[PDB]
Amino acid sequence: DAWEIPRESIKLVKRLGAGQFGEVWMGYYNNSTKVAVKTLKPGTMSVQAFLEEANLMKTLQHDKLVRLYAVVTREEPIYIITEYMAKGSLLDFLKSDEGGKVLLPKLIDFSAQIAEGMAYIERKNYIHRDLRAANVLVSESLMCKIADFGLARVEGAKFPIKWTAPEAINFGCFTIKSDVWSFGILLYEIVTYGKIPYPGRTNADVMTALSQGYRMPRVENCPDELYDIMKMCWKEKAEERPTFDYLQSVLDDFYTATE
Repeated sequence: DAWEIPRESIKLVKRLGAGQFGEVWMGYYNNSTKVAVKTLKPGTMSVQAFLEEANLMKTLQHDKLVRLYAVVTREEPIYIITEYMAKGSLLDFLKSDEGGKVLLPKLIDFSAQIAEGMAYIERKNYIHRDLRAANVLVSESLMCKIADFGLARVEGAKFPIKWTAPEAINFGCFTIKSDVWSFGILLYEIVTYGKIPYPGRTNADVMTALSQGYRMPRVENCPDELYDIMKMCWKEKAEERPTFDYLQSVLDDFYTATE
C-alpha cells in the first residue's frame, strides 16, 4: 500500500472534466493542497485498469509528465491523486484568452518540453499512444507536462485516429515511431492555435487519405522550420522519422533563432 492514503484527507471541490470512465475533481490533501482526483464510475472500466494506468506513472516519473502522488482505493470510488495544473489541457489553453495571446517563442518552447518528456519515455522504452494537445496539461506557471497514460504500453490503445500513424492503424504497428508521427500532428496543433488535424474531414475519411500518401500542407505562416521539422515526423517510413532527442534538440537550436 506504499502509495496509500486514507479518505477524509481528500476533499472534492471543483469538477474539472470527465469522461466515459470517471471524472476529475479539484480537491484538497488534508486541506492546504490543490489536488486533482480521478473518479472512475463502477461498471464503466474496472478497478485494476484504473489502478493499472496508476502503476505506469507509479514508475515513470519525470519533470515533463504529470506525476502521480498517491492513490485512494480500498472501497469505491477509486482515486488517483496527482499533480495539479491550474491551466488545464494545452489544447484549451491556446484557445483561451491568453492562449492566443502568446506567440511562437512560448509556442516553440512547448513542443520542446513535450519533445523532452517524450524523449524520456522513448528511453524508458514506452509508448504514449495518445499524444495530443488535449493530453498535455499546463502548469500554473506555463510549464508543459504530459498527462494521461491509459493507452501507454512497452488489446488496443489507438483511438486518436487523426494522430495515430498509418502503420499502427493499417497493420497495428504502434511504436515509439507511432508517437513521433503524433508529434507532428501535435506541432501542427499549436501553430494554428488549437485547430483539429485535417479540418473538414472526418476521422473516418482519414483512414483513406493516408493510404494515398496524404499529408497536410505547410501551415499558413509557420516557418518552414517547424513545417519541415514537421515533415520529419510524417515520414511514412516509420524509420525516416527522427527520434525525440533529435526533435527535442532541434527544437532548441532552431528555437533561440526565435528568441
